[PDB]
Amino acid sequence: GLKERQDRRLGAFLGLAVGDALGAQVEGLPKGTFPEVREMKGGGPHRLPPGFWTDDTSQALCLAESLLQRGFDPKDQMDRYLRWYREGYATRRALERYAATGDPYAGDEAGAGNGPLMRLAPLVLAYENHPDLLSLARRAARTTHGAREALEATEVLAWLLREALRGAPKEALLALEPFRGADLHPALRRVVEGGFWEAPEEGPGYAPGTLAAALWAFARGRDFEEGMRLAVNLGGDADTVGAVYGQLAGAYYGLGAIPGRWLRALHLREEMEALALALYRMSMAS
Ligand SMILES: [Mg+2]
Ligand SMILES: [Mg+2]
Repeated sequence: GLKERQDRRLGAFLGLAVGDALGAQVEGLPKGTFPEVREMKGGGPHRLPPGFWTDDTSQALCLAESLLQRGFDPKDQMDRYLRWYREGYATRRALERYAATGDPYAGDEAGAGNGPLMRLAPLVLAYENHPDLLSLARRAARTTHGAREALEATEVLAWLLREALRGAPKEALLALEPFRGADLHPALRRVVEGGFWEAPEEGPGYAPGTLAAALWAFARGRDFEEGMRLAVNLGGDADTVGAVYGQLAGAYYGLGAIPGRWLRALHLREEMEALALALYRMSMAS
């Protein structure tokens, strides 16, 4: 029913933040050099309070607000990212490029990072049914990243989230059928063809690698919690691997499957729930 369906959208959005917050605790740490992370303790290189997240969730929130206030508007997305960037003390370059030229698609070919993946969920929640969803995802990535593999990885995640929200089984999600044999960057091609079945040696910042790490954690985890712990304990760019895993696993398992203690400790939990529901209602209208 309605509740079950809403649960998936709320799960994907909140899961993103939960993963960001948990992973942030061990960001930059080499795999296997620290005790297993299992709870929201805060910490990390930014000495975050428990349940607090990073730029991953910040951008996701900005994108969410942009979509709700004016549909798909990359210019407005960048106005918001820039406004958040300046109030704070590859992406910074994209923002300054936009500030100087007015070009909203300020990503360059050097941007192959995972930034476009960490903030994706909001777009799929609101434009789930749009026939050009994958194209909108590419445009959303292009605002800050322009490398072929980053754009394609974003399209793959957009597909994954849409299918997961629609109830597709784990086996179908991991099979990535529409991408099999597709003309993709070699690195991403290796991921789609099964590269993710092997455990990563660390949490990668490279888009294809981040996607592969999230897919691995999703494949091996039997529930949201188990998969999330697998993802963040890879260390490295754990906040982002955690955020990507969170989006996919959140849409798949639903909000009700995410540990209550993680959600209760999450900063701006209620504001995100409101945004997720607003975005979902938006996908059912116009
Ligand atoms: Mg981050
Ligand atoms: Mg990160």
